[PDB]
Amino acid sequence: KSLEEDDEFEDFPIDTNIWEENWDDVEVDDDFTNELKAELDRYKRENQ
Amino acid sequence: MDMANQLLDELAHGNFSHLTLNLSQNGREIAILQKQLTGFDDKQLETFVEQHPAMPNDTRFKIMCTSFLNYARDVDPWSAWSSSDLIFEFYQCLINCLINDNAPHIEMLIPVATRETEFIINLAGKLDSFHLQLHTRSHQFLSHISSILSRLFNSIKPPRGNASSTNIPGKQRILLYLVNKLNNIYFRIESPQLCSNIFKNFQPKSMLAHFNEYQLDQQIEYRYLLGRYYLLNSQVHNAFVQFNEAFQSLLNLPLTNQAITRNGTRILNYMIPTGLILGKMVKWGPLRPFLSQETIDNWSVLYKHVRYGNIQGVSLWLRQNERHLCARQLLIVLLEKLPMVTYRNLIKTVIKSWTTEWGQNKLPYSLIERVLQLSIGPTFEDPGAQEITIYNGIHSPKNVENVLVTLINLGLLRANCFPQLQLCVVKKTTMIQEIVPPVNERITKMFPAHSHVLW
Amino acid sequence: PDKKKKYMINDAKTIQLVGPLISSPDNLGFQKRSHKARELPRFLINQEPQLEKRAFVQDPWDKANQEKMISLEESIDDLNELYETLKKMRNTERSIMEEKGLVDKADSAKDLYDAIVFQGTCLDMCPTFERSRRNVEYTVYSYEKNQPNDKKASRTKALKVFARPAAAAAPPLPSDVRPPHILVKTLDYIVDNLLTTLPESEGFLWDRMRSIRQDFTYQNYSGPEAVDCNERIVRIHLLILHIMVKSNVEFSLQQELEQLHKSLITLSEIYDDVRSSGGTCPNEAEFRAYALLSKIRDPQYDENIQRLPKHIFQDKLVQMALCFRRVISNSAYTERGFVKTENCLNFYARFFQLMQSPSLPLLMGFFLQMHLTDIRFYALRALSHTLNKKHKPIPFIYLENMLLFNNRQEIIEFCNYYSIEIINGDAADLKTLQHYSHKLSETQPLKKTYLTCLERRLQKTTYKGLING
Repeated sequence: KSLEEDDEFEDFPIDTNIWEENWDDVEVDDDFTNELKAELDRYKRENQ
Repeated sequence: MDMANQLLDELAHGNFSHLTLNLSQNGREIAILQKQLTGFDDKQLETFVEQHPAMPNDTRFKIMCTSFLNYARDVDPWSAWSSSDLIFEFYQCLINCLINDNAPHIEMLIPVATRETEFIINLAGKLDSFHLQLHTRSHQFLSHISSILSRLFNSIKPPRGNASSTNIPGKQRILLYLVNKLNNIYFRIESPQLCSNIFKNFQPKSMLAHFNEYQLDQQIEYRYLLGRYYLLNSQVHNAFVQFNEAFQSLLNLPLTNQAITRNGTRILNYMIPTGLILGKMVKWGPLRPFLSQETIDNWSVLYKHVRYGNIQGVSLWLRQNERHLCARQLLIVLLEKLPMVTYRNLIKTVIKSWTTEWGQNKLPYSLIERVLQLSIGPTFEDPGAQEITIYNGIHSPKNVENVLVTLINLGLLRANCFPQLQLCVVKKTTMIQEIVPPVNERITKMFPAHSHVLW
Repeated sequence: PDKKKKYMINDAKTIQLVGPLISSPDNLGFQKRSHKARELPRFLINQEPQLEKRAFVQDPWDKANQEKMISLEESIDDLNELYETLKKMRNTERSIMEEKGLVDKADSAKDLYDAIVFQGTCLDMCPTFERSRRNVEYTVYSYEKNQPNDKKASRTKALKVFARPAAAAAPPLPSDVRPPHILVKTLDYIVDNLLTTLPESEGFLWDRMRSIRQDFTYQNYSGPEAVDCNERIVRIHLLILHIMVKSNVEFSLQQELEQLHKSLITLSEIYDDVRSSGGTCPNEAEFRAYALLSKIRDPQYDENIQRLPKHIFQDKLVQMALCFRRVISNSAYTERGFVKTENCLNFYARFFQLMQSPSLPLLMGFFLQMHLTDIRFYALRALSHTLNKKHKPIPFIYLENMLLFNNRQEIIEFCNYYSIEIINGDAADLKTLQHYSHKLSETQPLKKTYLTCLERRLQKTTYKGLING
């Protein structure tokens, strides 16, 4: 159990793009973002 | 047949088939030896070695052979503790036979030393777990091993600038092996900063022109430990390039074993948060074989909170994940360095609809305070939060200017600020990236890391 | 030396618990042999400090001899005669206590395979011999005399000086070192009698508290008294930091902060050993928090705190200290040998909000006041980078509320120190700030300062109450 959860590498007998190119362009309407946009609307309407 | 005489014949000629502390390999031979050595005192064992015909005329080699006869004579296989003085004494004598680069049989001894090193490390952890019962301090055994391996490491010299041959002596072939064993020990005894000298002196001692000339498994583990060492010192980008290269190299290993999956998982546990601090988010595709769906879901929640500027969500996430994050030394660095990426994204959305869309150049502080009110949520001052916490005591909606000042100083927001007008002005443009540039490029330009390829 | 050889644990239940090397040795031809006991390997020697109280024991001759030195201190009215006769007695005493095995021979420092469990037997707050010496050397503080015009140090008031290597070439005798319960008694005396003499007694108390901690290390003692004494000494250091800065009395923050740090290191080590032994220390969390503030930008202390138990990590005091380490972090902090790190907060505004919280423990606040100037410099440095070239100077009223300066004179002196041009006598032209480091190359740091709100809180309590918790 300890050998599989420990941060130390396990021994074994010895014998590509992984990152989002950009996440600012890939915009997905989020719940928190919806409430934020709504707060921007409320602020825009209450202020000249 | 006199098996002690047979053993010494073998050892004198560099045949170390039976020179091992592992009784699951050595048992029957050692048992016969123990029976036959019974009755001979220490001076007699010493003399057997001293006068053996082919014995190399080397003080340390004879000390090692004698140490092994003592071990064989007195070993009590029923008690790892009782036998430990023989075991650790012999191991030290064995490594001492590698200190001189021209020691007898040193090349035959190198594989023995690595084999025995793995045995004694495992036995040291076993005995260290009983330190209270053994009246030893924490990590006393394994720390004694680190000292032995440290003296060996210091005895490995770099190549002569004009060496006569390409020969890789054994001490060089195990240089990285030794670096990793030693640094792993320093992590296990909870003194990772002792890695400093090891890391510092690794490349100067190496004879290989390129780091990539070592075994790829040893490269990956080295980058793993170096990345963790960097992250312990909060050098996020320096850590990232190591974790990122470690995983890339691992993806280039044939997944022959489950331990490779779990080693990749160990890298990702640090590469993910490290990259997030630097404004990078993974594509889960290449990571599916190394992460469970739940771990993906978990980091994806945090991704969502950071991505869209929800400070309260980040703090809630860290709070929920506090325990295992502390165990991997990840809580503080994330608590400290995730915010400004989250802030950047918060005001990113604000500036998008307010400036790019609605064409307003000026950002009144009052507006950003309202935005921060939504993003921060509760604070140590607010009701219902009587006691200060790392999750409610750092971020406050009142400190609008401060947030913007640091965003500008980190280069994440290009803006001028007017404290007596209580607003900050961005450039009047429809291109949001002109006001809020890509995070990663900014951070990495401000904090250039050392060459991802060490050499 | 030839101290009795030491042997490995051959206890049976221990051996059974640790287990064997392999499962069925008999299957491989092994026979259970009655191996003779072998001596403990050098690398398994345990020099861990004592963690538990031990009965005080004193050699009968040692006791009678110290009683004799006291009686001679009372009977020999002459000042130099006393010291000369006590010097003779000390010469006899050393060789005697050496022969008893109660002090290492001054001949040579010996291998730790044979170490003496040194027990201090001085029952005064200052050894009688030292009292007679410092009488001759005229290094007796007024605080150590019954009457001001006295020349002899008082047995009831004198406090042992921190032993310096210049003197004491040979190891200290038992009569030179106070046992743990007398060290507690001595600190009790400081807390009850001498705190109010600050700031004038700062050099005295600093040296004497150093000596208390030194006597514990002479005896290799990490027991409850050593924890309690180091804990309250740390608190006294923190109180001194404010008192000295508030009073403007010239002192060495350096030497105060060094010993404060060393005392916290000692405490961290004891807390660790106590945890390893299954014990606990009730105040640990408080002093882990202080330790987190001693090197506020050193990541090592964030490393160490993250591996402690949950109840320590989640203690409000540790949480507060962690908040401070976070708001103080700054990616532009500049100092030879400091590596800048990513995405720091530089939350100077939050820092000064927290410094004003009534939930901030006062002694913690005293520790954090050490960074007021640094935080203020990097606040203005950061703010100035956001101002366009033709932006007006920033009024002092604004920066005073933002950085919580005590008064107008302080912010003027601050700008003068960092060559920030002052316009109209009430405004700071931040663009004129040419420094990128709080530490100026060719001049000494700006004097330490304090916050009015923490001075006001101090005046509402007692020093004693703060030191006792």
